[PDB]
Order: sequence, then structure tokens, then C-alpha cells
Amino acid sequence: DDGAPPIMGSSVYITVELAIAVLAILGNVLVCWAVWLNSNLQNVTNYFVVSLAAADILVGVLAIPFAITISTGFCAACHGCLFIACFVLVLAQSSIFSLLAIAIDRYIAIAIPLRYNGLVTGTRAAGIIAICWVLSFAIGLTPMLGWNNCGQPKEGKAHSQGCGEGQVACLFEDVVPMNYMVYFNFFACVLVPLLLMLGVYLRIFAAARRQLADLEDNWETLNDNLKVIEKADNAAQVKDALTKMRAAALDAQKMKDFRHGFDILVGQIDDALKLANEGKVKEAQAAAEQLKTTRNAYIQKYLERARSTLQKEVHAAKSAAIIAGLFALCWLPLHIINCFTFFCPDCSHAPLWLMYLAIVLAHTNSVVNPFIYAYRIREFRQTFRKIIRSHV
Ligand SMILES: Nc1nc(NCCN2CCC(c3ccccc3)CC2)nc2nc(-c3ccco3)nn12
Ligand SMILES: CC(C)CCC[C@@H](C)[C@H]1CC[C@H]2[C@@H]3CC=C4C[C@@H](O)CC[C@]4(C)[C@H]3CC[C@]12C
Ligand SMILES: CC(C)CCC[C@@H](C)[C@H]1CC[C@H]2[C@@H]3CC=C4C[C@@H](O)CC[C@]4(C)[C@H]3CC[C@]12C
Ligand SMILES: CC(C)CCC[C@@H](C)[C@H]1CC[C@H]2[C@@H]3CC=C4C[C@@H](O)CC[C@]4(C)[C@H]3CC[C@]12C
Ligand SMILES: CC(C)CCC[C@@H](C)[C@H]1CC[C@H]2[C@@H]3CC=C4C[C@@H](O)CC[C@]4(C)[C@H]3CC[C@]12C
Ligand SMILES: CCCCCCCC/C=C/CCCCCCCC(=O)OC[C@@H](O)CO
Ligand SMILES: CCCCCCCC/C=C\CCCCCCCC(=O)O
Ligand SMILES: CCCCCCCC/C=C\CCCCCCCC(=O)O
Ligand code: NA
Repeated sequence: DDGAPPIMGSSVYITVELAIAVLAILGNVLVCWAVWLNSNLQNVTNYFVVSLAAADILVGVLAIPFAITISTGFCAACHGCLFIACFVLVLAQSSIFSLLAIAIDRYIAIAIPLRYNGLVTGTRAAGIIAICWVLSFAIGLTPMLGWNNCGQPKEGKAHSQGCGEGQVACLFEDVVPMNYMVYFNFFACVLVPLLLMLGVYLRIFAAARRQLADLEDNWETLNDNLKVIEKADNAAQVKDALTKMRAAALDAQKMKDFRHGFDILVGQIDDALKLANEGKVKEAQAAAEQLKTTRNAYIQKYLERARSTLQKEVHAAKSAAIIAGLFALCWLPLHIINCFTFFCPDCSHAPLWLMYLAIVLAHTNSVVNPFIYAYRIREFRQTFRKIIRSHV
């Protein structure tokens, strides 16, 4: 009619989809290759990273070819059409499970580092990954379980396209119910987990900030109470300061040169405490001055290393949170459009070109994670360089 031949816009959409598919495959194969090759990348966190890269490889290999297919409106048995339409929901759900697992993994690592290695193992991670893939199929293919529009085929459209008996024009919104897409897929299965992830990341950053402040508080307490002892004028004041220092030292103690340093510190505090209890103020103060040598030669090195470890965990959690935020940024437009279609039947449907933009944007998310790893994680970046240099 008055509209341009459909193959022209179709050709642009399909070409862009194929470009995205190539890049999603290439980048995420590289991710999987790096983890396979580099033992420094083989940890539980990165097993979920690989599960996420696998979902993104399958966006390129399967979901994008399926999206290209369903954009034609080809004649199909309705339940086969549903599979074509819904398989991408499986991969998105799997991604959400991987993203949530990564957040939780980093929370356990910062909140209870002493039991992380005993609690979060590779064997348990592989079990969780398998369970999450099964649940992703069940959630994303729930329309194949009967929550579909196949009982109400658009017969006039099927007839105009010459479809056979029992077939429909395979179009996403004709077969997939929008109440499923909004209430079940978006609200329950996407939005709630993303808000949960946000809460987990808030807890991670709050715990890091609290632990860093506790490190500096213990350091300040050590130096303040040293001054208190130096300008004390009786044995009772030295004793009070040393008793608070001994509790802090044990509290900071909670590796061989680390343990020797705290062993020295507590012993030296005990030395001065014994002199103080005998009422020997000058001798107690001189004994407490020895603590400065231990503080410079050991304690300050522990403080710097503890701080450095925490800042690396903050940096790693920020990298993970960026990937979760980019998943939300890339998928929200499509979900929001579905909300308008569903909740505002008096509003004109979002136009075809905008839907395809939103679909392309969702698919582009399967391209971006390898770049975040390359730019933010040195161990990935260096391994990528080795693979590319040695093999391309
Ligand atoms: N909703 C939706 N559609 C499609 N494809 C059909 C596009 N067609 C939808 C109708 C539109 C139209 C415009 C003006 C007048 C009538 C009709 C044309 C354009 N694919 C999807 N994927 C996800 C999706 C996956 C995860 C969350 O949402 N929603 N969705
Ligand atoms: C392991 C991988 C590579 C295999 C991929 C198999 C895919 C391509 C197969 C599995 C099930 C198939 C669908 C099953 C039924 C129908 C209904 C029919 O009227 C049109 C084709 C259609 C829509 C098929 C398209 C192709 C399909 C999606
Ligand atoms: C054994 C594994 C590896 C195969 C992968 C399973 C998927 C891709 C295939 C296997 C069998 C397929 C189904 C076989 C037959 C039909 C009946 C038709 O009316 C609609 C499609 C539908 C419902 C297919 C949907 C997709 C399907 C579930
Ligand atoms: C997730 C972040 C980036 C926000 C994205 C907001 C996008 C998805 C929003 C902002 C403005 C919105 C549009 C505002 C008005 C209309 C006209 C109505 O007849 C159909 C929906 C439609 C076309 C909306 C679709 C969704 C929309 C494009
Ligand atoms: C934390 C944030 C990102 C959650 C996402 C917010 C979503 C659920 C919000 C943002 C804008 C909202 C839409 C804004 C306007 C309208 C038009 C109205 O006639 C029906 C509801 C509808 C369609 C809203 C539905 C819900 C909506 C899509
Ligand atoms: C149409 C059907 C298409 C096929 C869909 C199949 C989707 C299932 C894909 C699953 C990919 C999962 C890969 C994820 C692999 C993660 C690595 C791992 O778990 O190893 C850790 C342990 O070994 C350490 O002890
Ligand atoms: C690495 C393996 C990747 C798989 C390659 C497949 C790429 C082909 C892309 C899209 C499939 C085209 C489907 C055409 C729909 C039929 C149109 C119609 O019947 O009207
Ligand atoms: C569509 C919603 C899914 C419905 C709920 C399904 C219930 C599955 C829940 C948890 C799985 C727990 C893992 C148990 C592993 C058992 C392994 C074994 O028996 O050998
Ligand atoms: Na993904």
C-alpha cells in the first residue's frame, strides 16, 4: 500500500540482528575460552560468569535466528510458534539467575570471608547452575504449558496469509499472552530479582564501607591510646589505656609474619600492663614505647593489606553491578512497552520501528559483558590478549 515494501525495513532489522549475533558469539566464546585456559579465572564467581556467557552465546546461535523468523509472521502450528517466541525468555531468565548468583556470591565473600571457601564450592555452584537452567526453561516456556493464545487463533489473519488448517501467522503478540508477559515474566521473574540484586549490592557496599571504617577506627585507637600513655601521670591511666589496647589488638587479630606481628604486639602490651599493675609508671611508659616498633614493622603492613583487599572487593562488586545494571537498561524498554500495550488499551500501540529498536537493544546486551570484563578485570584482559595474540 502507501507503506514501503516490507522487505526493505525487514532487511535492515535482519542485518542488524545478524551483526549482533556474530559479536555476541565471538565475545562470549572468548569469555568461556579465558576461564577454561586460566586457572586464576577458575573460581565459583566465574562459573556463573560462564553460565551467563553461555546464555549470551545462545542468544546469537538460537534466539536471534528465532527472532528473525518470527518477524516474518510465517504460517506455523501455534505451539511450535510459541517455542520460537519464548525460547529467548529462557535465556533471559537464566541470565537473571546467574546475575543474582554473582551478587550473592560477592556478598558472602565480603560478609563472611572466613567461611566462604567452605560454603561456596565449585561442586555446589555447578549444581546451582544446573537447577537454574531447569527453572529457566520452566519459567520461559510456561506459555507452552497452556498460558497461551493458541485456543483463540486470529483466523482472519491466518486465512489472508494462506495458512493451513490448524496454523496461525506466527507473531509474538498473537500467541504469547500479554498478562503473562507483564505480571509473570516482567513483574515476578525479572523486576523482583533485579530489585533483590539491588538490595544485595547495597548490602555489599555498606559492609565494605563499615569494614574499612572499622580498620581505620582500630588504627586510630592504637595511636590515640599510645599518646594517652605517653602523657599519663600515674599507673592507673596507663593501665586503662593498655587494657583498651589489648582488647583492640585481639579484635584486629581476628600470615606467618602477620601472626608474629600480633603475637609481639599483645606480648608487649602484656609487658607494659604488668609494669603498670606494679605501679611502675615510667617503666610501663617506656615499655609501651616499644609498641611503636611493632606498629611500624608489622601492624601498618596488615592495615594496608586489609584495606587493599577490601578495595579490590569493592572494585569487583562494582564491575558485577555494572553488568547487572546494563542487563536492566537493555531489557527494560521492551518490558515497559509491553506494560503500555497491556495497561493502556486506549493508547496507540508502540510503532513497529520502536518495537524492533527495543528488541535489538535487548539483544545487544549479549554483546556487552566481554567488554566490561576486558575493561575492568585485569586477569580477563590479560588472558584475552594472550588468546588473541597466540590464536588470531
Ligand atoms: N511485545 C513483543 N513483540 C515482539 N514482536 C512483535 C513486534 N510487533 C508487535 C506488534 C506491533 C504493532 C504496532 C502497531 C499496530 C499493531 C501492532 C508491531 C511489532 N517481540 C517481543 N519480545 C518481547 C519480550 C521479550 C522479553 C520481554 O519482552 N516482547 N515482545
Ligand atoms: C540443538 C539445536 C541446534 C536444534 C534447534 C532446533 C529448532 C531449530 C527446532 C526445534 C523445534 C522446531 C519447531 C517445532 C514446530 C514448528 C511448527 C511448524 O509449523 C513450523 C516450524 C516450527 C516453528 C519449528 C521450527 C524449528 C524448531 C524451533
Ligand atoms: C532431546 C532434546 C535435545 C531436543 C530439544 C527439545 C526441543 C528443541 C523440541 C523437541 C520436541 C519439540 C516439540 C515436538 C513437537 C511439537 C508439536 C507441534 O505441534 C508444535 C511444536 C512441538 C511442541 C515441538 C516444540 C519443540 C520441542 C520441545
Ligand atoms: C529503561 C529506560 C532507559 C527508560 C526507557 C523508556 C521508554 C521505554 C519509554 C519512554 C517513553 C515511552 C513511550 C511514551 C508514549 C507512547 C505512546 C503510546 O501510544 C504507546 C507507548 C509509547 C510509544 C511509549 C513506549 C515506551 C517509551 C518509549
Ligand atoms: C524500578 C523501575 C525501573 C520499575 C519499572 C517501572 C515500570 C513498571 C513503570 C514505569 C512507567 C510506568 C507506566 C507509565 C504510564 C502508564 C500509562 C497508563 O495508562 C497505564 C500504566 C502505564 C503503562 C505505566 C505502567 C508501569 C510503568 C511501565
Ligand atoms: C533448543 C535447545 C538449545 C540448547 C539449550 C541448552 C541450554 C543449557 C546450557 C547450559 C550451559 C551451561 C554451561 C555453564 C558451565 C559453568 C561451568 C561449571 O559449572 O563448572 C564448574 C565446575 O565444573 C567446577 O567444579
Ligand atoms: C553458528 C550457527 C548459527 C545458525 C545460522 C542460522 C542463521 C539464519 C538466520 C535466520 C533464519 C531465517 C528464517 C526464515 C523464516 C522463513 C520465512 C517464511 O517462511 O516466510
Ligand atoms: C515453575 C516454577 C517451578 C516449581 C518449583 C520446583 C521445585 C524445585 C525446587 C528446588 C530444587 C532443589 C534441589 C534439590 C536437589 C535434589 C537432587 C537429587 O534428588 O538427587
Ligand atoms: Na543475557
